[PDB]
Amino acid sequence: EEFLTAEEEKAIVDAIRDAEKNTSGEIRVHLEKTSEIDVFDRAMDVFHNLKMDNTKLQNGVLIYVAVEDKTFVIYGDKGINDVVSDDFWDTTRNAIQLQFKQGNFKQGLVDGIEKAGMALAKYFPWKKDDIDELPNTISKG
Ligand SMILES: [Ca+2]
Ligand SMILES: [Ca+2]
Repeated sequence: EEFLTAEEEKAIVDAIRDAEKNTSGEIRVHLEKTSEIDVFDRAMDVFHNLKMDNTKLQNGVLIYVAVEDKTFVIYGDKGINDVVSDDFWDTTRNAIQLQFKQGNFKQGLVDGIEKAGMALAKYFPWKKDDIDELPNTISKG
């Protein structure tokens, strides 16, 4: 609950809104204290439980963070995985890690969100009648 201040949370939600003007992809952040040994499986469960599969193009992506460990997973839906190459999320991960290793938690998420919108834009361009399919709220567990 104290992971982020209200001002930091506002900056993150504003970064999602800006990223979603560059792509039809949908982005959410989920924060929790501790993860499971298989972090990918935990992020997949959270993605499901947040109903992030409810996008026309199956292009939702969850940035899952385990705050006590400062570890994270970028989990994209099937629409993304069917078209992108193996290095797709590298710039997003690097942008988050660069800031997390310096203790800049808010900035890591903002920078990752911005990078993710630009990466998704390559395969999922924003369209005039875009729908905001998933809430931009930070999910807390
Ligand atoms: Ca949208
Ligand atoms: Ca959204």
